[PDB]
Amino acid sequence: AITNLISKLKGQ
Amino acid sequence: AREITDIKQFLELTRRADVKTATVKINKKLNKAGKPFRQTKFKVRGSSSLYTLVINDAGKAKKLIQSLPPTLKVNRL
Amino acid sequence: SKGNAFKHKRALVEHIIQAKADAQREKALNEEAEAR
Amino acid sequence: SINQKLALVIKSGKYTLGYKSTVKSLRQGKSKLIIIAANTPVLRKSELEYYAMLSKTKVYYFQGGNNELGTAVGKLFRVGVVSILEAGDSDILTTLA
Amino acid sequence: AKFLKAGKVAVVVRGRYAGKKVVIVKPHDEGSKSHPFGHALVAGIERYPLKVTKKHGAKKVAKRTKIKPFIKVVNYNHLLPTRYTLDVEAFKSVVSTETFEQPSQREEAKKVVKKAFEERHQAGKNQWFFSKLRF
Amino acid sequence: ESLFNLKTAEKTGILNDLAKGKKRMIFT
Amino acid sequence: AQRVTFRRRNPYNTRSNKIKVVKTPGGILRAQHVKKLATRPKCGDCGSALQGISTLRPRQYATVSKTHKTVSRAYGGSRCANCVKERIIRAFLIEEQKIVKKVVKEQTEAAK
Amino acid sequence: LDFLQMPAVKTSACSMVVMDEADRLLDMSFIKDTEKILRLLPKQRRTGLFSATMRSAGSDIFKTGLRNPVRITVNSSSLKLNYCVVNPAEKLQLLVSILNNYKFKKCIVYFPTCVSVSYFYSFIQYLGKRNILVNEVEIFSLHGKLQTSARTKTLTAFTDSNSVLFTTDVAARGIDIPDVDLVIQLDPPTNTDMFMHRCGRTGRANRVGKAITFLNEGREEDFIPFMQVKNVELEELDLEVKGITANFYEDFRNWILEDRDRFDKGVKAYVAFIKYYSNHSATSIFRLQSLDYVGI
Amino acid sequence: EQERLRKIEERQKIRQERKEVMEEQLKTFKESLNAITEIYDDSTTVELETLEPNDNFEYLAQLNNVKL
RNA sequence: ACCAUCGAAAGGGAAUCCGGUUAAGAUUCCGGAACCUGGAUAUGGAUUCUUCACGGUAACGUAACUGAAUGUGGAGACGUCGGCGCG
Ligand SMILES: [Zn+2]
Repeated sequence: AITNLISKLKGQ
Repeated sequence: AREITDIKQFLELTRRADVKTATVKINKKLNKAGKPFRQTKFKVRGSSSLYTLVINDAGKAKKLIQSLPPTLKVNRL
Repeated sequence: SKGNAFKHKRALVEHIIQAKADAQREKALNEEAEAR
Repeated sequence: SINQKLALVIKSGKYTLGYKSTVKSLRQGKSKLIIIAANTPVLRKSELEYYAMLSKTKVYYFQGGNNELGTAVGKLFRVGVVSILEAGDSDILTTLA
Repeated sequence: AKFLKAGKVAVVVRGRYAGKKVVIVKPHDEGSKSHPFGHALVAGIERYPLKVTKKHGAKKVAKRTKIKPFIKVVNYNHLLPTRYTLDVEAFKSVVSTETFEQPSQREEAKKVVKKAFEERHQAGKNQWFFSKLRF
Repeated sequence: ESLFNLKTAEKTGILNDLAKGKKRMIFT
Repeated sequence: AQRVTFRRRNPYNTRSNKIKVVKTPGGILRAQHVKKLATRPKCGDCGSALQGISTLRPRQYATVSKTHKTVSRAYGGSRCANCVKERIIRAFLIEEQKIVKKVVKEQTEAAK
Repeated sequence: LDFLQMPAVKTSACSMVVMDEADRLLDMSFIKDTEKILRLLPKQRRTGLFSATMRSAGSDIFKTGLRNPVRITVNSSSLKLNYCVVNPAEKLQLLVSILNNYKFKKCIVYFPTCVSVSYFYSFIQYLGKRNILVNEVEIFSLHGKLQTSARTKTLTAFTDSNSVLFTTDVAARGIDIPDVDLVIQLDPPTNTDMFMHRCGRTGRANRVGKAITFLNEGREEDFIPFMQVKNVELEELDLEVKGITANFYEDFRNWILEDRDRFDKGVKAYVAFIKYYSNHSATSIFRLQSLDYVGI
Repeated sequence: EQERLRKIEERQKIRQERKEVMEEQLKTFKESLNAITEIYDDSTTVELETLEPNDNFEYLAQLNNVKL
């Protein structure tokens, strides 16, 4: 199951 | 002008209704082995082209000459 | 050779063989000089 | 930074640089993340996006051109897309980046 | 995930059948001795059926609905996989590696694929697969 | 006439459905 | 050491009339006018010479078969292979993006 | 390399390469083959280089293709390092005077070339036929140009009672024969890095083992300080040349006169040694001009 | 001597023009873009130092540092 | 949907060569040999169950291998200079 494919940093 | 390697094709050419004359030309020329030999060119012109058959074998040339139609004019050289 | 370093084939061959000898020798060069 | 994680992956993990290698790894399903530079052509970028959508592979858009991405990888030639087969000693996959 | 599996609909981008729609029957991810690359056996449409309007006569309607198939071994690099799928159950046992070594088996496989495709089109299913791509 | 975009593919909120090939449309 | 000149009406060094020198079976040097060379057909998208298509004069194409001036692929004889592949990929991706946009729109006016 | 070059073998799944004696495999001779071997294999892998003299291959380790490397150095009188300065024409005699007098279980005698190994093995066997040396000594020869099966059989016979081995630099590095007491280097090696290996077969667990070396009396003043700079101390040993009152060279000469094959082997070995001395590092220490050609 | 001088200042002008146009091209493309030692119980120590096979990282870092 | 026609024997352009021949004619005549364009038609072959053919992963190959309106692409069709390679 996928809801998002585009990634990003978490701690910013 | 065209060259043909087929003997029966040449005979078929000489057998058509509109055939005038066939030319038999003899050339004394040497081969790569250095021994000279006799090469025979049989030339007949079809509708718009002149077909030439080159034979480097004497016996085959004799057989083809004997196989030519008896009502066909043949130019020797 | 593009930079006119070698003037003919003999120079190229000599440079090749001299480079081979110097590559053979530099490793012991250092201790060779230190010992003396 | 983000370049440090990429360098760690290059040094310790498993990766493929280039469009053909990335597409091959996506076809084999051996990819975990694809980093795409901003300099990539629109047709190849869209094809990579569609392939990642088909194969359910995470996509990260590098903030720079192909030569900045190449320098981040540590290479002196431009790279337009990178595929991370195995993170290895790094943590780029865990941090969602 | 792996998406180049049986039943996946793809578009051919290279070769005589470029731009034609095929469905994958048996994917070979390691390649064979004769095809040392990642390839797939596919069955595709060479001649799409023509659109039918109510003016068309019964004899004509039969002519326009005909489908010409083809079966090919295609390199993965020469395919563009889509997100759509199509059942290959009717003809999965005829398109194998040996079929492309035997012309008679190739002919029989083409016949079977033709029958299956015509039945599926006449049933009204997979209207996107039997639709020409405009490029 | 724009090419496929993953941002728009995520804006619909259905990526599993699109990967499965659910919404099939024919134009013109 | 035998000098030859034009054999036609034009006496000037124009691109139309160009001369080669050949030795005839009579043992003499003679002039011969050379025709303009043919140009390879070019792709209509990128302008590169088409592969597998004969290079002839414009009127010499009407006297050869279709297999000597076409390629069995789609757009064969008009566009090269890479351009056709790009066309296919672009068309498919455009249609997919159209589908995605339509779905997003159906969602966004589904609110009211 | 021959195996990997065959098309039936695929190298794509390899993920681990280990090079033992990596300083020797990156040597000038081996670098041509190892470059190809690593060229065939995938670059993304884990490499382990292991060598007892890994520092010498200084910048050539990066030729292997290290990705995320960590150099590791491990450091700790176990064995004796001696040398004798004698005239070359007596050298073999001195060897005999060591074999029948010293106390050992296994003695490894190193020779420069393979033809020398065979030639001197045959001559020493002939001497032992005449009972020149009287001891319970079994003498073997093992050089690297033999067939592989013969080499394996000879090595397993020597490893298995007092034995002397005439071997080239094949056995110098790596292999461990237990109960080896004495190591003799009839000549110093062509490269000094291998010297520490040749005398390194002994001293396991600080066992009482001795290494001996022979010098040519001409430029012997340069080899000892050269080893000293490399942190190796060679204590001079004085050994009397026993039994050479008369006829040793005469005995050798009249034994050569029996078969012309012996003459051919001797001359071939001498010429091979001259070529071997030509390819010598530390040119100042080992000079061709100062070489005692008549003595050799 | 005067000729050699005027030549070298001409070289200076040319190099400055080329450098300026290169920097402007880069600027306008930018907008279009968007030893440990460990001791064991046997008194034997092991020295562990990390190595850098890819020297390009240091070179790029130093270029960035001098640009800063 | 869009305007007649004129304007180049140096621009664009379908196709012929050798030998011989006169007092004076030649890529024009004679002998031999060959191409171009247009037209009507006949025969063989292909169009493989009866209805517009196949092969190769691919670049592409073929003795053929239907194609209206409509919309495009190529050749025609294109500045000057320098050295290098080949006939
Ligand atoms: Zn093109």
